[PDB]
Amino acid sequence: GAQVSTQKTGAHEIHYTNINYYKDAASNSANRQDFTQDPGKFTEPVKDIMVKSMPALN
Amino acid sequence: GAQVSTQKTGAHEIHYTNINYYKDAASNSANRQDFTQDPGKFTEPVKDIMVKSMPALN
Amino acid sequence: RVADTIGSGPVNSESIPALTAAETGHTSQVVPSDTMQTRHVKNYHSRSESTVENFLCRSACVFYTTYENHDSDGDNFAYWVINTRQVAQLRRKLEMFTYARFDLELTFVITSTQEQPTVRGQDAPVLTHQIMYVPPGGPVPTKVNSYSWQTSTNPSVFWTEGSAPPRMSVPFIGIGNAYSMFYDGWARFDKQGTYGISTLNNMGTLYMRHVNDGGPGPIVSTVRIYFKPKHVKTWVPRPPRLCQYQKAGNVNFEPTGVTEGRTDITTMKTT
Amino acid sequence: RVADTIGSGPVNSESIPALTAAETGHTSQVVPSDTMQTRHVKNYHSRSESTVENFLCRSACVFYTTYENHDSDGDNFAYWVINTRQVAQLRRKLEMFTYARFDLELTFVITSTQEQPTVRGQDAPVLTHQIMYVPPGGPVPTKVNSYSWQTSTNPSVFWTEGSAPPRMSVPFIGIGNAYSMFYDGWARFDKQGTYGISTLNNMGTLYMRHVNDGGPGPIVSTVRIYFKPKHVKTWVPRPPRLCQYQKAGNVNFEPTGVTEGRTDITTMKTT
Amino acid sequence: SDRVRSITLGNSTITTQECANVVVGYGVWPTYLKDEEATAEDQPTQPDVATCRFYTLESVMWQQSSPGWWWKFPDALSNMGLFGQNMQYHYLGRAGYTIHVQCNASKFHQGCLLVVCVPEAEMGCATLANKPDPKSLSKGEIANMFESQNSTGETAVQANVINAGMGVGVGNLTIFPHQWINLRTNNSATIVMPYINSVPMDNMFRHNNFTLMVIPFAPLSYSTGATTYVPITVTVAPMCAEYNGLRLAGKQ
Amino acid sequence: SDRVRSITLGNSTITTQECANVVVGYGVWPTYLKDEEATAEDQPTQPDVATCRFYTLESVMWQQSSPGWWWKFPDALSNMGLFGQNMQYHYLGRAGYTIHVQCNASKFHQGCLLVVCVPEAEMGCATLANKPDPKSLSKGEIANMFESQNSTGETAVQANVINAGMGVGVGNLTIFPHQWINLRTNNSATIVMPYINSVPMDNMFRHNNFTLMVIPFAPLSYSTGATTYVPITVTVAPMCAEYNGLRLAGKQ
Ligand SMILES: CCCCCCCCCCCCC/C=C/[C@@H](O)[C@H](N)CO
Ligand SMILES: CCCCCCCCCCCCC/C=C/[C@@H](O)[C@H](N)CO
Repeated sequence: GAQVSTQKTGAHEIHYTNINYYKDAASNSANRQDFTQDPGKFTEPVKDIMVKSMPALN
Repeated sequence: GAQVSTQKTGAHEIHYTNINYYKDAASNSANRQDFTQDPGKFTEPVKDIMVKSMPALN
Repeated sequence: RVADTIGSGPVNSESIPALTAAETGHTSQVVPSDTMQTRHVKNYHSRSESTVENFLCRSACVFYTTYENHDSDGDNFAYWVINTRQVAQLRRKLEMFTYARFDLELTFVITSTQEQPTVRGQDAPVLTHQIMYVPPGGPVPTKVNSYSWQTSTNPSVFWTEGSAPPRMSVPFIGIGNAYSMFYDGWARFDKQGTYGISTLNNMGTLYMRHVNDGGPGPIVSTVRIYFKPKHVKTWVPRPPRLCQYQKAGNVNFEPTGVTEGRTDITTMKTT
Repeated sequence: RVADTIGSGPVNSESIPALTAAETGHTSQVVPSDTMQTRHVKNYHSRSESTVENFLCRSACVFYTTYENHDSDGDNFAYWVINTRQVAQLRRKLEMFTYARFDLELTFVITSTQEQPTVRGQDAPVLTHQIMYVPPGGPVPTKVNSYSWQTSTNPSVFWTEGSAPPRMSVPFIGIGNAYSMFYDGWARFDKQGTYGISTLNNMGTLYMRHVNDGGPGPIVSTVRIYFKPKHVKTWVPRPPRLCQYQKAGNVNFEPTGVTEGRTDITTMKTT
Repeated sequence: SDRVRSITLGNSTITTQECANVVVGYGVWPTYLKDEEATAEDQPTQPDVATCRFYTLESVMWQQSSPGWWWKFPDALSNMGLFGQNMQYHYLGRAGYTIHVQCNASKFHQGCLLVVCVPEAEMGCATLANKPDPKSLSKGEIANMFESQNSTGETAVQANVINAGMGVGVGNLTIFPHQWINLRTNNSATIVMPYINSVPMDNMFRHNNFTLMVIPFAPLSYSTGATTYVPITVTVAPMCAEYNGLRLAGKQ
Repeated sequence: SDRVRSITLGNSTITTQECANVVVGYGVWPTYLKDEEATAEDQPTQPDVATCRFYTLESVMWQQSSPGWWWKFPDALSNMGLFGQNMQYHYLGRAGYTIHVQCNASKFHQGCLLVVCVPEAEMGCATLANKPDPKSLSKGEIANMFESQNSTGETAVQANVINAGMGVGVGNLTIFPHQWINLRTNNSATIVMPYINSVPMDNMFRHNNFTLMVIPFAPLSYSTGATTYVPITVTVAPMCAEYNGLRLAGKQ
């Protein structure tokens, strides 16, 4: 059960391969490839949206 | 995801096998098999071609 | 990956992007294109290295202590009650978040040194150490040869000198749904007693010793302990620690200035 | 692979291959067949070994320094501000190109030696070293036991003696689109200040030390640093360095003759 | 036909009666910066015809003892009309150039010049422990000169021609884009240089980019009676010049 | 919404909190010269973002006795960055402008300015047998001022406001593109002026084209305590500027 992922390659111009050998998920290597991103939680917690090109205070 | 390439064999008379084990392309071995070659950049940068059998200065 | 800057040109509208009301507690989502003529740029920059995991996922010394081959009873063995607050570096990083959940990769760097009352023909066989983890409640050792070192249940590592840093992985062993880096509360319902982060701290103790018994010449060994969070999840970000740390068990601080100063609000001379 | 020499015979034409005009700044593409009777030769010679990658891709010492087990405060630890210009060999190779882009494979050879005030019963446990890389701006160590050695974020290697050269790979960490080997410009817009390649040089500093604290007898360790470019791309080739090097931070040279001389333009005696 | 030539840029035309070809950069022809290669986000100015035209620098006289001359670009053009004005008002800029070196003699005259454009020509100081000074490096539109003996100076450029001021064999300057002006056949050299640098754009005051070097490998020579005044003129045209980061003007 | 406003030209943005509309020329919006309307044959330079941006002139203070001020365009911009540099190097040029006059007061303050752009504002001399001098006509980016009594001067402009320096009823300046800044409602005026002239292009030094006039018809007034320092700032942006006839720089 080998897993083939993608290496960090760079941008203006390849895969790896991993097999887990231990019975415990804690033994696994790092999740260095998780790129989820949601600023909205902290940057726009306002209940009434807020459009940019609009008069902020009506 | 094993990659099979060709060894430097010699000419007047075979494959390898590589698996990358690291998440970063920088960890990979050398690109010792890249044989691109273009002298034209330095040997003939002249705008008007230049044929060999011809009178260089017309 | 980051955003491309989309080309924009002249404007003459009644849409006012630059003007907002920060009172709302909302950060403006303005970009260059909104206030100037922009050219198009295909941006390839990635935010790979600021991911919480890559930020915390590098081994960091959290402590070290020493013990001696021979010399008797304090000296003989050492112990440490596990906690991540005795070091500035790591502690400040974890503390950029209120709660966190993660696995750990422990690595130990163990080194030995000779002490002065030397002796002749001193030729010591290689040293093997034992580190034992004693979960809260387990019978703790009282001298280098207490019965508890038989570890029928506590986990321990036996490692010999010269052979590469022993290492293990430990799961999220917390009893809550996350490790709390802050706790504005007390341990007792009557508020008497301890207050603060220490009320939560109960992760056990590490115990180390030499295995080969004391030889002629005295030797001192130091055990450096490394923590590396893995499989990290972090909630409720907070301001980075400003004031230096004073105590390991609380947030006590000496008031300190918000920044370094400069001569006037007009000085371009970077400090 | 190289070109076959195609067989050719007698000629009596008004096509003149041998006559050109080098003024054009164009190198003639003549081959034997154009000026003599050639036989056919199937050439199997390959140019595999002159590929830029195979040329640069061999580990080369770029520096070395020393530090001591005991002795206090300069001696105790060492540091090196990374640069590839303090050695003749590598420096001249990279310098055959104006710009280059590549990854690196660092290998360290660390060796230790005993110093004379010996002591009796000297029997030292194996030594473990620590090398720490401090990116520009990071708090730098001031003595063998400064807080910065806890490396919660800077990368470091801990290596024990007798166990095979520690090694790592580092990406193209440049901030431009390539590393510049030359820079005919200044660091400041007013041209006051530094001039030349050093204006670009800001790759951080390496710091090394012993981990096991100082024992009776003094020991000195030397750290040799090896660089091996990998995944190489190189632009704008230039003439190889003629004059020997004088300084690490610039191209300063003592004028020197174009070649060795001989007695007359007629001497076949190879020097 | 084809030794003759005509080049029009802006409101300026150059004609040649006896050239070779036109050497082009490293085969690359100049072009504006692409969105995929760009990093500075502001909309660039691309004046065009007002800036990408032929500027004729000061002439220089070739004598039988001249070791050679050199000019640094963009520096040499920092005072030429609008190209220079744009350099002042902008933090960043980039451009390519068509360089046309002129030198007519007679049929009875002889000599041969190497005309090279050396990208990134960091130069050495005459005295090892110092750095040359701005003016020893570039006198603007005024050529600096190489010397036929070790230069001495406490802050001068080590200008002995044989090492081209760079510590290399002057005879190998050939891997750089060049042409020769062998009076016997030529009378001009035309070299188009694309923008070469390790960054998409750069400040035009603190970085020089490439240096034009004119070096006689066979000395001017002639019999008495023949005219002894043989000037070498240099006309250059920026190509595809764009600037970014407009603000007030100057260096600093 | 709609009294608020944002205008971006080049690397400059203007925002307004309380405007009227934006008055546009004679309904014409500025545009480059068409091949059918052109006569000068050389290819024009159309720098763009480097020249068509907002230049902010010197401010002026409105006092309860100020009769008015005036500035002449292109003159007022002859020293502003690249717009000015292009004016120098070129025989011909043409452009339109977005003029934004600023003046905030308080709610307790009162007053009302006429902001007009008078195309071709030939002015009369104070002394009938002379012609005013260049400086009485235009002090560059520095406003000239009208007076509330007959000006005397041997070479001065007859600046008594009531005839707007032109021999007409100041109250009829209204057939020219204008807006008012009645502090009670406004705080700025924005006027876009297309290029108006009897020729497709013209020299920018010897001809003025249009004059901006700011004239208070109801004087600044306020009760003691209220701030007495009420500046009037003028920010202008050339639009669709093209130049032709490049040569060396200067007037003459
Ligand atoms: C054989 C060796 C076994 C070693 C086992 C070590 C287990 C301890 C893991 C501790 C992870 C603790 C990180 C800190 C959490 C605290 O900040 C919070 N106060 C708890 O809520
Ligand atoms: C744990 C050890 C980590 C060690 C990290 C070392 C990072 C440094 C890599 C440097 C590659 C530099 C090669 C030289 C480039 C220079 O020539 C140019 N002046 C830069 O433009």
